[PDB]
Amino acid sequence: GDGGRRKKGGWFGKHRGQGGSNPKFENIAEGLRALLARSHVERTTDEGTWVAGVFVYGGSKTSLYNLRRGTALAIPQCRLTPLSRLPFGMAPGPGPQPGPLRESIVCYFMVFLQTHIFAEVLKDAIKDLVMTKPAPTCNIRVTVCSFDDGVDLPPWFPPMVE
Amino acid sequence: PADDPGEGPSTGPRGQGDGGRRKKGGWFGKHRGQGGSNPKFENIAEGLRALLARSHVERTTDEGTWVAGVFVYGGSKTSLYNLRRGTALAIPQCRLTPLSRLPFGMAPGPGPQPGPLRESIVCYFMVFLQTHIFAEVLKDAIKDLVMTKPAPTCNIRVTVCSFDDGVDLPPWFPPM
Amino acid sequence: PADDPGEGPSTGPRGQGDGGRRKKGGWFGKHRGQGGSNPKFENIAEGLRALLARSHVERTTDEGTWVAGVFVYGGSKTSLYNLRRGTALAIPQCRLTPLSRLPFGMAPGPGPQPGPLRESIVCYFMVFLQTHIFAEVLKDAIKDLVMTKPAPTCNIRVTVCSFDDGVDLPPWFPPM
Amino acid sequence: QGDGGRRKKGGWFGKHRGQGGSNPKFENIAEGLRALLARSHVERTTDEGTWVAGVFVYGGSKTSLYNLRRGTALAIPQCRLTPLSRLPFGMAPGPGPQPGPLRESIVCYFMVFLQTHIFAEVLKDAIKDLVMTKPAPTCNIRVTVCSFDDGVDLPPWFPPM
DNA sequence: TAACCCTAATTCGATAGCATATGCTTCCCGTTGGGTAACATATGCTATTGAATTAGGGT
DNA sequence: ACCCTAATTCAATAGCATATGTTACCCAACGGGAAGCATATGCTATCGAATTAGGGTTA
Repeated sequence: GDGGRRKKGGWFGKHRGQGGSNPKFENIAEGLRALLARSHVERTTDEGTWVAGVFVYGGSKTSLYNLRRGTALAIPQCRLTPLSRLPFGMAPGPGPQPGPLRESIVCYFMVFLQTHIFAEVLKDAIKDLVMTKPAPTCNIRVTVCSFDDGVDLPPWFPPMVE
Repeated sequence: PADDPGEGPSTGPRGQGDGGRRKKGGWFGKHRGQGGSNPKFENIAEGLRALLARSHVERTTDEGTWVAGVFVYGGSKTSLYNLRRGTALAIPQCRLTPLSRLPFGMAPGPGPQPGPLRESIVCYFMVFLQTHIFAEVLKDAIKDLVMTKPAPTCNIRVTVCSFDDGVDLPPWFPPM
Repeated sequence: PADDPGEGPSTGPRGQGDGGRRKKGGWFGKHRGQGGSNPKFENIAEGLRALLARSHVERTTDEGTWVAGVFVYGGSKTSLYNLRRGTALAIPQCRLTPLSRLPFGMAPGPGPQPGPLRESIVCYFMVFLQTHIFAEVLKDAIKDLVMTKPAPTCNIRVTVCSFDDGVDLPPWFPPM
Repeated sequence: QGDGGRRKKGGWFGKHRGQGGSNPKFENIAEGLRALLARSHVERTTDEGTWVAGVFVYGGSKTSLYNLRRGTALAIPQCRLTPLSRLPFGMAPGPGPQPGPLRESIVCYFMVFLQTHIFAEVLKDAIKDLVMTKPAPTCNIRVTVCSFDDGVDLPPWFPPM
């Protein structure tokens, strides 16, 4: 089972985005934190503009979700996107090409970082931990997404809670 | 005859019939990644391709690698979805992703910032483009059309995306 | 009511409408050069203003010479008149010539060429501006706007006009 | 009485816009314009068949403007003429607010479409000389060369029948 | 001797009627678009969990 | 030399939730049409009043 070793699931609240540090995610975050410690760089820009992004992709949803949870704990000064699936690539050699809407089962998640320098550092760290993983986690891949305009993440989220 | 056609022992807007039998969810067969070219979508596609014609550019790359892309965001889920469908019809040589929600941006001022895992209601959409030059042209066309369109559509914002090593989309398999 | 005057006129839901009465016909209190803001023209003006906003430029000059000009020809008289009225609302610092008819162009082949006095049905209106800088932006806005329009509006063609001497419009001293 | 007791044209002549004949008076005006334009010989319309040049005319009086237009047509059939129209009002002088863009004016105007800018300039100079020599409101007539960067595409269609 | 009439010629105004176009206004009806009830289709979140794999490690 | 025994780390593994895909209709806005009205050209005629000389005095 799960929560009770017998329930094997249920409604535990924790709505999408309500992630919490757990031994597994904390360990992943700890490893990523050590890799981030490798390079000393700022995370929050003065203008606080998310002009850089860490596009994680490939691997497996189980590996990606754990990496995403760990990345959040490892980097409090950043933003993460819910796992999404890449669209189909191209038909091999000759044959009918897939439609633009056509998407593959491959999952992915991009990490919004206001600074490009730290975005590069995070991408390197993610690769290091992903490579270290001997499980089907090394399959995970990441690419830098440089937003020239700079993705305008909603700079709200006030102390709305009473 | 989903409650709509004239007369009939049902419908509603035209003819007799109390109705109640209208757009009843039952799965339209088409799965995620495959959708029909709706007249509105192709109509939007016509405007997009018209603005694309304003700046004729290559629509594909010899490598075929989607190393370039564009980021669509803001506006509204319905508007973003309609734009995505129209973009697919207007730009056949592109790869589109299902609409997703952006994370919450930095909290205003020194106020406690949102966790690096929060999910803002803002929805975003990605367009993979092998040709970077076409990416800016497409974004400019989207901006011009969105600007000419009403405020809700005008709310939609688009910015070109650059992948450092590109995105290795999985090789598509032609169905048996 | 005022919008629907008559039991069965061409005004209103047309309920119990035998035909039409005091609907669109009638002599309004208006004259050439005398016009009022119209929501249709207002919406057109709003789009033009947004396109002009893309490149904010000088719209008036110290000399105020109407050396700058534009040639809005083609499309349909209805579309041309609507665009002209909207341009007036969008651009206060401008002068709109009454809609006129272009003459026929060279007759293709050796076919008898049309006379200079010969005038084609094609209608066109010219806009006077104090600075050409705004003229080009205005023309670009009009062209971009008509392109989005699937109506004959897209058929309308606009080319900036240049007056070396600069048309000397009569000073508006008459009022008071 | 269209010639006779009153001897003053009255009724429907059966003529239509563009049906301008070689009126001897207009032909004399055309003769003057012809002599003036004859001084500077230049192709009126090139093989491109593109009306990129224009000869905006205005000022003076509708009678003077129409007479000049009729003469211009007889003098130059290659060019294309436009029906007389009313210019819009100009900037309001003094602190008084300027008039609306729609606001027009009594001043009438007509532009001469030409494929050659050089000939368009020659036509302006010739018209100006004729306007100057005529001390009537014809002298009040004002003319300017309205060049078209793109080149107005006057419907290049053969007049059928 | 030039400077006068004068007195009609003159030629462009300044008139004389028709019947296309235009300008402002008004109803309107396609028209484009967002938007929403309803199957299927994705992941967030927790938790076990089990397992193939990574060793273990001194007998 | 390899035997249980960790073990382990994270995928997988459920039940919850939520968020998106692909389509049917409803109501949305907006701009080209249209109709009637002064409103004004084209063309041509004829016709007016300055011109525009014509000329013939006289000294």
